[PDB]
Amino acid sequence: QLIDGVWHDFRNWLTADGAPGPTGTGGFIAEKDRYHLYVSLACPWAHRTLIMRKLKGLEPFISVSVVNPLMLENGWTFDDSFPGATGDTLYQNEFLYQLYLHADPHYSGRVTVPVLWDKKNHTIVSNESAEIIRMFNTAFDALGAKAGDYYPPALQTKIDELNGWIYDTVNNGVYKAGFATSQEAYDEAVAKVFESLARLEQILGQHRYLTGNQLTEADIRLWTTLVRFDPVYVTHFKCDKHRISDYLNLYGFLRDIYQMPGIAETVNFDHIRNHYFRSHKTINPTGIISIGPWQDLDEPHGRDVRF
Amino acid sequence: GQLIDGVWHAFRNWLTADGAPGPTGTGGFIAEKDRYHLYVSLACPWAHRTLIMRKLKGLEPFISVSVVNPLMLENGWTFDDSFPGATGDTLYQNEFLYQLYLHADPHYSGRVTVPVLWDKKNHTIVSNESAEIIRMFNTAFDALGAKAGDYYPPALQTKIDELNGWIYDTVNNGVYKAGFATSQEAYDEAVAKVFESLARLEQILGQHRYLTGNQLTEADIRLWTTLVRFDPVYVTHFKCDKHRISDYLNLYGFLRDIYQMPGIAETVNFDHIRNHYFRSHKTINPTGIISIGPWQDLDEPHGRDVRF
Ligand SMILES: N[C@@H](CCC(=O)N[C@@H](CS)C(=O)NCC(=O)O)C(=O)O
Ligand SMILES: N[C@@H](CCC(=O)N[C@@H](CS)C(=O)NCC(=O)O)C(=O)O
Repeated sequence: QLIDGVWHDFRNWLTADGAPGPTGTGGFIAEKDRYHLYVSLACPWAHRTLIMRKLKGLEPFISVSVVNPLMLENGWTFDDSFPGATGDTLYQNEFLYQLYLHADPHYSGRVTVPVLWDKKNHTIVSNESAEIIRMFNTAFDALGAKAGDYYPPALQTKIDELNGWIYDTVNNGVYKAGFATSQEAYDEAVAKVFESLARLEQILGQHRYLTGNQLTEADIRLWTTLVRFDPVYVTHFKCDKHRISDYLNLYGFLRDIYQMPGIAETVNFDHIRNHYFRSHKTINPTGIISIGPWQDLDEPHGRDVRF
Repeated sequence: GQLIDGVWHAFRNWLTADGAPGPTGTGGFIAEKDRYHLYVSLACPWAHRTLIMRKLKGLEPFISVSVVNPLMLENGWTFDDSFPGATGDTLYQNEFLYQLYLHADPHYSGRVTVPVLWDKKNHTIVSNESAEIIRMFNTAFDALGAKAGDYYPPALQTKIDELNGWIYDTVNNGVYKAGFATSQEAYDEAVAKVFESLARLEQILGQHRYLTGNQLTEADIRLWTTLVRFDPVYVTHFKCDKHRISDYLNLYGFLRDIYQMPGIAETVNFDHIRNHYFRSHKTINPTGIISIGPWQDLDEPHGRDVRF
């Protein structure tokens, strides 16, 4: 935590014309060589932002820094000793909270990934992943982004509806199971996880993706939890009733997005498993990383022909 | 913890058909009714072997049982009886299992373990080595009406010993070595050996019904007590999570085959087992939360009685 500007223990919109979005300030016009993502490869929220960058072909426009997977007493850090942890490749800060202080040195609240950072004004555009992926969706189209709209008007209300119960019962739902303070809270969170997986399995037996045969952001947001579920949540958070590999549709959906060009390289299981097992000392005091459930995400899925 | 000079912070006699000594300890523990008692936890795979052998060999009329409480906390095993199927000390109403050890030796130094084979006549411990208790049970009551059955018959002894040796090292104890590992390197080497032994067992149990052939032996029993705990506990709690027993055709068939033999299911209590491991092992599982647990159904028919 950061309390009135020191360490104990941002809702602007990037926009095609530079007009402010529906919250925050304006002056964040889309353009090359200006904007930067600070992420962990471990964090499913930050991961959404990396997936949207690959699908929208934003590599030439958005540079990236990867914080160390080990999130200790200092929160996220720029220690660069772990492969694919890059350091702060902008200012070579040492701690993520530094970028936050630089933007607002009386800042009160959490120091989270991802952060969308403006290299021109040295400040933070956003640290809301749900909104960063909406920017990436359209803000660079005129500049040459790849075609695709992952939040198109006709699906927005279905999308928002999905995002709401997936966030609560699945994205966040695993954390509620894993960090439950009591048996009773654990039972209730984990039951909800699995009751939602069952509902998802049925949806994904009707068509390719959650809303039908188009890929949307609701898919992406589900997917970054799914891809972490067998390697971490099953054992580490004790969501162990079934593995994603036991569901015909969820596992096919897992593999279908995994195998989209560019997506696999966004997935670093070393960061993922080191982060969760070694960082959560209140649930895993030993810091031992489990060998982890067997799976093979490269096996053909057939969901492209089936649907 | 453990007992040091009689203070809370090794028994190797043999019960025999004629009261002669076994290869260790002293003599005088002749088989007979109303003399011998087991103290067990329903959670403990080593204590479970002695419950299974008691059923297979029909020893209920000879051996009475107390079940300690599944929660092993600051006092070691206790006779708190607030848990269903925990019985208290149905002989002396002690408080703690360690009191039984102190009675046998009032300045005892060592661990206080289940199972204990206890002699009601002389108020002492016959044995607290499960591997030897099952061999006593196997033959010592045979002239008194034990059901026919030899689970360590002369012709199979070398094969059974060779199996027990690696099974014990890499699977019965191997899951403990993984779950209690102190470093990543030691966890890695232990969990690797668990799954390597499971792959080899899966190949064995694809050739015939049981480990040595078509006959059940004590090597099967000893394996089985670890297998029956593997999906409910070891997979998550000890991080032995690469594969579940339910993913292996032959191990899962063999797990169900023994489960479904008359008398065996009543020896299995998943409440004790899950409560014991998740709730007692604070160094591994500080919160004491019991995971919902990997899905399985041990009642499904197995086919192994005809397949081979
Ligand atoms: N709403 C934020 C959530 C991001 C978030 O919660 N990130 C976690 C990663 S799991 C984090 O950086 N936590 C650091 C902390 O809380 O100290 C988003 O959507 O981006
Ligand atoms: N070799 C003994 C060991 C039995 C054993 O280690 N039992 C564990 C039960 S899982 C125990 O009572 N542990 C208590 C302790 O070590 O403090 C046997 O085969 O019976």
